[PDB]
Amino acid sequence: SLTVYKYEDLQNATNFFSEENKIKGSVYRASFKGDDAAVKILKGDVSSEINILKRINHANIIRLSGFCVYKGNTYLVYEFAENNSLDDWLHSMCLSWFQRVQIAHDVADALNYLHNYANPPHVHKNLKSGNILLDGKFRGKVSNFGLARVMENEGGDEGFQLTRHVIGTQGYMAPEYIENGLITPKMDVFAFGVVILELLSGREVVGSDQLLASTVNQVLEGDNVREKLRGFMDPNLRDEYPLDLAFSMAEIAKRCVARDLNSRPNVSEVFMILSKIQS
Ligand SMILES: Nc1ncnc2c1ncn2[C@@H]1O[C@H](COP(=O)(O)OP(=O)(O)NP(=O)(O)O)[C@@H](O)[C@H]1O
Repeated sequence: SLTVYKYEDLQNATNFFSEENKIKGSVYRASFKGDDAAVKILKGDVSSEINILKRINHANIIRLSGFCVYKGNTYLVYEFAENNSLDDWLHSMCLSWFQRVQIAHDVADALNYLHNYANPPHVHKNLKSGNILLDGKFRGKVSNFGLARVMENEGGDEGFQLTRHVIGTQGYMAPEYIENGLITPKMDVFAFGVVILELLSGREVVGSDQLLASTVNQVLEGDNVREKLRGFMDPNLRDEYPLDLAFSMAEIAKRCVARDLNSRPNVSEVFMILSKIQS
C-alpha cells in the first residue's frame, strides 16, 4: 500500500511547485519530513500501473514511497537521489575507479533482481547513464524503468523531444530491437554493456557519429591491445586504475554489446564477474 499522501503535504514540500523542480517538468524536489524526496507529476490516474510495478523494490532501484491522485493527476514520491545521474558525472569531482566499479555492481545487482527474482521478472528497456541515479554514497539507483518509457505511457504525449529519444535509441538499443522490436532481457544486457563502456571511457554513447558499442571491438581486437585500452580509458582516472581489471571489465562489456542476443551473457553472469574483481 506504500504510503498514501495528501496533496497538501506535496504543495508545501515543493513550495507549491515553485521552480524547485529538477530538470524534468514532472520532476520536483520535495523537502519535508527530514528525509527529502522527489515528486513526479503524471497525467490521469496511473494507479493501476503502480499496483503492478510496485512489486519492484531493491536497494539499487529508485524506491517508491507512495503516490497521490488529485484532480485527475497522479503524483508519485520517490526517494531523493542526491548527486543526480551518472551521465552528469561522467560528462562534466570525478568518479574514481572504485566508485565506477561500485556503480556498475549496483546496476548489475538491480538487473539481476529484475530479470530473475522480480515476481514476475521485468525487462527495463530504458537503461541509460542519465537514468542511473546516485545517492549520497554514490551508489546506483535505477529509475526510468516503467511508465516513463516512451510508448509505455498510456496517456501519449506531443511534448516530446524526438531528436533526443533517437540519440539514446541508437547508442543504447540492441540491434534486434532496432530491427525487429524483439524485447528480451538481453536488450538490458546490451544497454548495460554501453553503460560500462561509459564508466571505463567517460565517452559519449554516440561520439562526435561513432557508437561507443562498436569501439570496444576495435580496442580489444588485433595487436597492441594494452596501448589501445589505455588510450580508451577515461583520462580523468589518471592512471589510478588496475589496467588488468579494466581490460577484463571491457571484455564483459564487449560480450554484452554483441549483435547476437544469445551470445550475450545473462546479467547474472556479469554480476558474478563484477563481484569478484571488486574490492
Ligand atoms: N528520485 C530522484 N531523485 C533525484 N533526482 C531525480 C529523481 N528522479 C529524477 N531526478 C532528476 O530529474 C531529471 C530527470 O527526470 P526524468 O523524469 O528521469 O526525465 P529524464 O530527462 O528522461 N532523465 P535524464 O535521462 O537524466 O534526462 C534528472 O536531472 C534527474 O537527476
